[PDB]
Amino acid sequence: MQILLANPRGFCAGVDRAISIVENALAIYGAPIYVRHEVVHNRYVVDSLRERGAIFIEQISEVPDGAILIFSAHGVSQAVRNEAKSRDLTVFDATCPLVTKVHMEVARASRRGEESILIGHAGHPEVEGTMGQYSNPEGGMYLVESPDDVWKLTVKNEEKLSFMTQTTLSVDDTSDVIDALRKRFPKIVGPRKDDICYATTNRQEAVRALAEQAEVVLVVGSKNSSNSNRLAELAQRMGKRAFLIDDAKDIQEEWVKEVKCVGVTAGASAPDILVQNVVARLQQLGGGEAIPLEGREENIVFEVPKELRV
Ligand code: F3S
Repeated sequence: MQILLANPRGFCAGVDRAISIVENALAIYGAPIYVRHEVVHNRYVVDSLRERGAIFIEQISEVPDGAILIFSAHGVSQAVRNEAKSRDLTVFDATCPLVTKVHMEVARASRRGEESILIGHAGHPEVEGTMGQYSNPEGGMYLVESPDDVWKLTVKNEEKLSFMTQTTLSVDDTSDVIDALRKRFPKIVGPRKDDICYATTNRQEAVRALAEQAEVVLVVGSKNSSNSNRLAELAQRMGKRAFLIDDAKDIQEEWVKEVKCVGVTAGASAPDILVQNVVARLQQLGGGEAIPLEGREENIVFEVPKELRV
């Protein structure tokens, strides 16, 4: 049984930075370091930081005066950001720069009183944070998940309209939404394509390459990780058996079956130890040596703020 590894896979530049922000704050200030919601959507990473002294909280309310507070990679709304400002807290922001980039566009639209439409998934923290950059009653900020949502939408002035996207969306699905948007609203302004990040685009291209080769695809990642669910869905959609798994324990022999070729990838918040565990398990189920697939170069690094360098 052949074992293929997708490339690129696993940590993105934003996840690397967010984790180093927490790890360095712990090294500099000692435990506890308070983090608002999971720093990234991976339970292995979150468990490991919590063991080292990070306390993951829900509400700024729960953080005592004088503490160190960290915002997650997904970003926060202005309301949350202003609440922390009003408190006696030291805050470091681990929001990925490629999310902040979207936040800045939503803010510009807001000051102009022009309506904006965000393509994303309701309930996701990144969406709460991006929608929460808009604050002008004369304009409006609307969320759209699907092409139908686009045809349902009523807008005050379709001559002054723009859109933005969540970073971790299906590129193909998002294209379908954007098509509807530009047909339904011909004067809508946007990016050339979308706000889907390099890491998502690349990971979905790598899993498509993987899935054309493999009968079964295991994607390493947690259930609340949007980008990891998009990986599994992409492979599933090409008619392959895909499974989102947190670790090697989750692998069921029935999946490995009489499969001639199994592929493994990882979402942007999953550590590579976990894919190595998965390979070790697959080899004990008759897998051979792991063959890495060739991939697009990634060369982007985002640095920790200077106060947190170690
Ligand atoms: S928006 Fe940023 S945090 Fe990772 S998944 Fe994309 S590089």
